[PDB]
Amino acid sequence: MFNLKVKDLNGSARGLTQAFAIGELKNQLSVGALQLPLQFTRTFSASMTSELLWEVGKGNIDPVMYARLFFQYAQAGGALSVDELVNQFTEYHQSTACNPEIWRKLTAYITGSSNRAIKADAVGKVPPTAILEQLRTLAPSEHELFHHITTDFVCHVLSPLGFILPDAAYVYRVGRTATYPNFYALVDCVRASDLRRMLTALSSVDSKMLQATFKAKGALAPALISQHLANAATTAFERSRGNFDANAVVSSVLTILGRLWSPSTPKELDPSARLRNTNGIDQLRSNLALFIAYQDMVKQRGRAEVIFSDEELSSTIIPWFIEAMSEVSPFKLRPINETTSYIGQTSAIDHMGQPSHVVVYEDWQFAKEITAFTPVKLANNSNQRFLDVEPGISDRMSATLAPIGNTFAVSAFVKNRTAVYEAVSQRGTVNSNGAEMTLGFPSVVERDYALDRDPMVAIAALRTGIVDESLEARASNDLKRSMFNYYAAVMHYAVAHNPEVVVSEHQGVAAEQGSLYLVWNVRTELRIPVGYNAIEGGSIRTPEPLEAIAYNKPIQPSEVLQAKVLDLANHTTSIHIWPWHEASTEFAYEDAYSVTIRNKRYTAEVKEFELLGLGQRRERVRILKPTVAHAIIQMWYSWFVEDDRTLAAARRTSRDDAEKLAIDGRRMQNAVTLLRKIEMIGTTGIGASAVHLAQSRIVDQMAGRGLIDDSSDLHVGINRHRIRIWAGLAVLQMMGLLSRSEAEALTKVLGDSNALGMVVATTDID
Amino acid sequence: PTVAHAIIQMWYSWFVEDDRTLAAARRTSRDDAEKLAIDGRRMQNAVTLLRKIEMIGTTGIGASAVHLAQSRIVDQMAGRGLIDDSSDLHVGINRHRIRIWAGLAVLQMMGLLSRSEAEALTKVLGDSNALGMVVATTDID
Amino acid sequence: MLLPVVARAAVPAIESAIAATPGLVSRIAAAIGSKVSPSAILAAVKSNPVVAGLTLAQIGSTGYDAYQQLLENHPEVAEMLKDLSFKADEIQPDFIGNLGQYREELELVEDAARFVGGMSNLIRLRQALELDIKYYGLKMQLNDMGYR
Amino acid sequence: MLLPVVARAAVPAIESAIAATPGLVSRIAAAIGSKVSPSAILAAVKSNPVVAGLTLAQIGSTGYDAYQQLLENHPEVAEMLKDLSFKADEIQPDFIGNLGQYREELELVEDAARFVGGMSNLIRLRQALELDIKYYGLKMQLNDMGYR
Amino acid sequence: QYREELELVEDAARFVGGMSNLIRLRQALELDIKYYGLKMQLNDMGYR
Amino acid sequence: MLLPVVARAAVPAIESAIAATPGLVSRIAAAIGSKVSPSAILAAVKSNPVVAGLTLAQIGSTGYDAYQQLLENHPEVAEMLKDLSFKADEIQPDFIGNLGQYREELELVEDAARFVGGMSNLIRLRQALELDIKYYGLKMQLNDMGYR
Amino acid sequence: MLLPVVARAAVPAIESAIAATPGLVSRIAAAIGSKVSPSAILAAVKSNPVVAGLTLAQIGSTGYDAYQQLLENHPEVAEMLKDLSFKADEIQPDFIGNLGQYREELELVEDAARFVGGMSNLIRLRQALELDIKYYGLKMQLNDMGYR
Amino acid sequence: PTSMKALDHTSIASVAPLERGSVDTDDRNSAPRRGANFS
Repeated sequence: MFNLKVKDLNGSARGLTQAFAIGELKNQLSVGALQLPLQFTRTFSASMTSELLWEVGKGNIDPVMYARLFFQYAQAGGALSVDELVNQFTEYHQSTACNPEIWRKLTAYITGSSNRAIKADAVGKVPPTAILEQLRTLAPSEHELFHHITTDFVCHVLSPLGFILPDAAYVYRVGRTATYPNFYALVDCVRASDLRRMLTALSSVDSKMLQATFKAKGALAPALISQHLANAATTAFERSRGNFDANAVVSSVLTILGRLWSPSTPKELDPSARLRNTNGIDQLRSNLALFIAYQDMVKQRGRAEVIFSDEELSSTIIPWFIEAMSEVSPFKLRPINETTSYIGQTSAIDHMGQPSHVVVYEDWQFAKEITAFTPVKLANNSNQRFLDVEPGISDRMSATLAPIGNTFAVSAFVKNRTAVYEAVSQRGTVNSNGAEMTLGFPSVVERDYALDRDPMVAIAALRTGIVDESLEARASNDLKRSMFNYYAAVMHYAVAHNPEVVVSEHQGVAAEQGSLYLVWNVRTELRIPVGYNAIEGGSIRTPEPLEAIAYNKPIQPSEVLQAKVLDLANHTTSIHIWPWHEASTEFAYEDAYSVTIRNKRYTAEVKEFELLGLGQRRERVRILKPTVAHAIIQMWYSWFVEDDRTLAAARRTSRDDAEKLAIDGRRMQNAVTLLRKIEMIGTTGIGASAVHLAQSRIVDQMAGRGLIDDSSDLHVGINRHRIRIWAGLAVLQMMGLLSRSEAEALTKVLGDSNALGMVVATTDID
Repeated sequence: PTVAHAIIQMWYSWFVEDDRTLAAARRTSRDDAEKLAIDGRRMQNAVTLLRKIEMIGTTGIGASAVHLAQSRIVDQMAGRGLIDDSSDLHVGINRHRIRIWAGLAVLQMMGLLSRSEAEALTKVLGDSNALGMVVATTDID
Repeated sequence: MLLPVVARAAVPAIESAIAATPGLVSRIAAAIGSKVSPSAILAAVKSNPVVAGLTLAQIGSTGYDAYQQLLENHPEVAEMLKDLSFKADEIQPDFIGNLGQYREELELVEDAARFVGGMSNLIRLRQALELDIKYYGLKMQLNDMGYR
Repeated sequence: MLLPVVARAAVPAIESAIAATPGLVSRIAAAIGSKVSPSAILAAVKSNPVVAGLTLAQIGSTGYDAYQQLLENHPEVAEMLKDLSFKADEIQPDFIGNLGQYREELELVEDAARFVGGMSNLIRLRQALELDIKYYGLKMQLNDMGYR
Repeated sequence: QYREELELVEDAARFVGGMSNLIRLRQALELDIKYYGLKMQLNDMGYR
Repeated sequence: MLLPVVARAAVPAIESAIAATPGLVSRIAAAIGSKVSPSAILAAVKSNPVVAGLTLAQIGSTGYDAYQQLLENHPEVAEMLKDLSFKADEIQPDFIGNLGQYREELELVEDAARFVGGMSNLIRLRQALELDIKYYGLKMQLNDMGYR
Repeated sequence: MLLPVVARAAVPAIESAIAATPGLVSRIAAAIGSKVSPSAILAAVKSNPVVAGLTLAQIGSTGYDAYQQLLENHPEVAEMLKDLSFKADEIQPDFIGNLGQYREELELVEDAARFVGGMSNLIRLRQALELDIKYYGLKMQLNDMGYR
Repeated sequence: PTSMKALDHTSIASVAPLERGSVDTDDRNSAPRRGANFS
């Protein structure tokens, strides 16, 4: 839940406004003053995937992914950039490959034989982690991630011969990918083209010949190995040498685009008639993801320069820049319509036409799986520890959570919201303000739980636009990188549904020599503007991507957004080296169901280990967090209390008979759909076993005092409908899904509406 | 079965005689390219050894020593009042440690070796550090 | 360099402090490590934000205002500013042992907390009980009138 | 009742304290709420362990020994006894604010801790650096002789 | 004359992390001992 | 919580040292960082074992007994306690160079060791030769009688 | 490290003896090679059991039971301590020296005998080391000329 | 009794995590979180 006043966009949300992206902190942004027509038909979207555990120890090299490890190690690792990293990799690669000894000394170790041939039978086995231990001393580095890449190289040429133990295994987690390129994500993905051409040379060494000459002859010296490695590692050193600075490949090729978009480009520097006609610029001219990248470029550098020869050289840059991105990468070009598919919109209309509130939401497919691991140290004061997945705890919850899944789907939240604004609104126009725009982004709040951050700094990042410094850099680096996704994800949306876009050039405050911002042509067919613009001509031209949303008609999301859980189960043996205590929630719970029977109070305590079938309380196990599940429920809570608040706010000032009865018509109808939902959770596997026990602690507490039995014609039912409801919270409480505070207010809402009173009123006949 | 005690007594004689010479032959060389041929030879034995013993452990006499070794500790522990065992006795080390000790028992519970000879045969796996650098077990069911 | 918005307000604040007393001029010259001449440091302030911050730490009297506003102007200097400016807080000899006695006590509160709810609730509930008795009577009476 | 193993030591311990001074007899009679006569409280001690504990809290001089031994053979009373005997530890007026200044500081240690390892490691590593230089020379020399 | 010296810092820098970190880490060590005791004690009370 | 088995011995041991001289009370208050009052530190000892250990390091005269018994029932603190209590052993200026001369010599022993067997054997064999001659005669004579 | 169980056995034993007479400092420095001060020798005992066992046997009034306690509690020190302490029994004029005293010695010879070879071989080897150094050089020179 | 001593002193092959953290969490116990009141 994030609310903004679309009339004053500057103040309410500056993160999503365009005025911020191109460097206007001050309120002013130019009108539709000067313009050039354009159509964006393509975009660069990250492939749809989220982090997965990948294991580095085994002999294979999968160049695409090791590349991905560099992204994470350097970028999110706190280091400067993957660019500086890769450079320090090829100084490292030059060190070993071009050096004749370092390939002898560690083939003396693995083969055992310094000066003489080794037979075919007498071939020992040396575990992979071994040779790594020594290579550390030979070719020392400050980045362990290099030693792993060389280690499993020699493992690859020696694997057929069998000089090494297969059994050992080891594991890391690759990171999540931003869906749209930040400026630097271009620079990175260009260097990562070098790197991928590096590794594809190492990876592809068969050494079949060395396998043939070993078999027939029966023996070979280290002089055959230690050359045949040194031939491989210097084939890779070729392929690294002589590639262009990514930093100056892109910096230019985003400028010479930026000059053929902007209408005002001085003729003194005009991209020439040849490069405008270059093969491929045509396509890159119409591409969006670059544009919002360009806007970033100038936001930071403030300027641009073309170092490369304006003609002869810059026409071999582009065909090299295209081949970098176009090739399979995290970023793959797609028709623009598709990348926004999951966003959806709905609005609350006045009688005339214009919006009162208008909601924008990300659809979701609720994640119905959950896993629970127990961490196991290798030795005292060693951080290697590797977890054991425990089934039978997890089978419970995932068969418990699967019933929850069906009933919370996001579309049913907004389908509910607009049903509120129908009832609460008066009959009269809204001139008073632009229609406020509420936007659910469960992805925002989601990222706060896995990163463990106060939801208030995340929101307040979008509002004011600046990130708080008080937090440590690991968060801000994933915060800003996030806050840029939403910005981008907005404009892909706005553009997708208003194909007419027009590129101006901002120069009012003369902040930068080159600047760009779109302005949309949307045809409103409305009388009065929301936001502020002159609404002249039967179409409005609005620089802000948000306003240009508001004038859309309802849109139904065509594609469910997909969360997917991190997978521990597959590799059990491999030792986890990534910290897993960030993604782990402790699992413990206590609660008491209190009821009053014939003027006394009977309280049944209950513990979580009982609920699960465990007989004893085991401390170690830790539930791996259900973020996306806690994301949605968090949304659905805040929109529920928000609704139920706004009504009881109108319900006081209604001053009508016909309308007032329509509010209480709504609340009651709301709260007993609330409850029939929670009662539906009570029948679940944890819900069951919570009930069966709670009644049983209450019985044996009444043993001492003989008192008369109930009718249970409806009493069994009345008591039953109550005990289930308390199961409904207990299951939500014990998993992370609902915090204890909001669980209380959610009782209080269901409490005063006397929902339960009305639920039973359908089970009697009069 | 003296023919069996003969062989395994021999093997332990020669095997220890190796590592006495290598560490003797290493410190003589006083040259780097060679020292890594030797330091590759010591290690390359001490895994081939550590696998023989463990593969011995898998034998049913082997297994029955394992199962019983843990089982008595689990049940000894549950009384002490903490179950953290199940996770910990299967680990990178203590699954090897008990695996070996079951492999050296079966040799000792037979005539095949003398309890002082196994005690030294352990000390070879101590220094060669072959143990810590494997971190991977094979089960022969 | 230095952004102009910071400059219109920031430059005169320092200059005022300089004109107030010379004794500060020598101090800032030592801390920032700049030429002792008042014209020199004023040339440095404009050049780097990090430098501008350390100066405003040296003079807190008149200068505190701009400093906070500088936080807004540059995220980076403040981020690398918190580290460069630091002083070890003198610890009292008694303190750590004196804290050892409250181990027994705080664990008592947190037993009471969990029961009631968030700490905020318990602070309320504590007052409700400590509250005068008449109020319980008052509330009962409003319910007697059919108000609730 | 009271287990003999305890009672054997407990009874004469109390009786000794009584014979030492009468002033305690009146105190324990007040706390336990028993008849002031020394024969009465001694009859109560045998009857209930909870009572036996409160007495041994009133006299800590000679009595501390048995009390612990009572605590061993009775883990049951341990919880209950801990509650009945309690005193609010007087808090220093300066304390809570005085702690507020270390917020900046402790967060600095925990940044250094995580990097190194467990807090135990960092305490070691700190010493290693603070350690005299010669030692680095010493260790280098043993490696020169081929010792490891 | 500082050629010898700065190259020493940058060896220490790369190891630790960004220069900002090393400036912190330097303070952590220079810091008084009691603080190490203080932090240990809060962990003794079960505060993380 | 400090285990009673220890605490039984520990508490009076400390209290005895306090009663012996006041000069220690101020010392332990400084090291542990606790309120100087003898009642305060005694309240801290009971609370934490780690604290209890540091106290017993400050007083080694009468206290060494309990300390070891504390160490037994608490292997946990053993690591942590060993770190918090440490003193750099003063090294002699001559030492490391003085050791350099024995490089030649020790390598000579280890040549003799490997030949004979474990170091234990060589220490024996050395004595056998150093041993008086008559004994060789004695042993020969018992074999002359038939004894082996 | 020295086992804590045996630690409380040895430390009062060696200390009481040191305070009983200063003359015992002659034993510690002779064999063990501990530093001259009474405080440092104590640290050596705590450090190593072998060192400790040689502290217990040397001071014999109160020590024997304590020494035998160390043995069992840390059984690896058995072979070491029994060997590193050996005292030649001189000679008995009478024919029947027997195993009365000389038992330990005639055992000692046989080990040495076993290793080298037949009893004769050792006595031979005994002499070869007793021979003046020159004779070695002689044998080498007569080898140099090509005689063997 | 058999001696496993020698085999006991070992080191584990070290490695460095990509993203440091989660270090002091090795041993801790958080005591349970209560549910809300009910009515």
